Amino acid sequence: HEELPGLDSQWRQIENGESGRERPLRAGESWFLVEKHWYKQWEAYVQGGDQDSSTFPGCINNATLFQDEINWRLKEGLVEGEDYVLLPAAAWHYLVSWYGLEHGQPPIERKVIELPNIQKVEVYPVELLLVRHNDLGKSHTVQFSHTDSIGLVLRTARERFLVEPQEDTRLWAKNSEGSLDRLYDTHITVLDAALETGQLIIMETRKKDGTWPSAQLEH
Amino acid sequence: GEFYKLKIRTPR
Repeated sequence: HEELPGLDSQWRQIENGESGRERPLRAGESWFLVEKHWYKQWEAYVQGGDQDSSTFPGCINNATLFQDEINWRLKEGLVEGEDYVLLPAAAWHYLVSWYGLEHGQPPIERKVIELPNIQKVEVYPVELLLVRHNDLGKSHTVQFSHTDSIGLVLRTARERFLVEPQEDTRLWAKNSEGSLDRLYDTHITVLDAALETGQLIIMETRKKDGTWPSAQLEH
Repeated sequence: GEFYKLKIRTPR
């Protein structure tokens, strides 16, 4: 924990367009969520003209962003500029150096992704439940980005279920009506396929006689 | 057996 810079120095370091809050979003970079009340208190302090002021914000504490302090899952539905402010890694690490981070609490680090016309911090990636067709209850939950391909989902299901190289496998998604949609195209993304957290993704394996299990299902 | 009871939504 480094000596606190002067107020104007902190403002510039944390806000500037090179290394601070105004830095453009670039795919792959890390950004961190800061609970908005803390950041506004820091802003009032550094704009307040009194380095000794009681408006000093104290340790960063993102407690209100988490569902609980057991698994530290982010609350759903958080809104940038209302619940939290985004800072790039350099600015987050400076703020932690200066003010500290609440003891025992993990940072909230998220990555920029590239969408067709925009870059965005992916605050909420997609957790998919991967299962074999023969046992829909034995799942492995795996996090994927919205920009990952369906092919990566399938390769991941094959790895997690120890599918052998010569076995043939293909994916299905269980939809909200309770039926199955075939994921024919491995080149499209998780976003293109409209997959959602908690969704069941079924890896079907071709039988050794060359027929597929799904031939037996009502179409 | 659950998979075999599920319906396949024919694509458009």
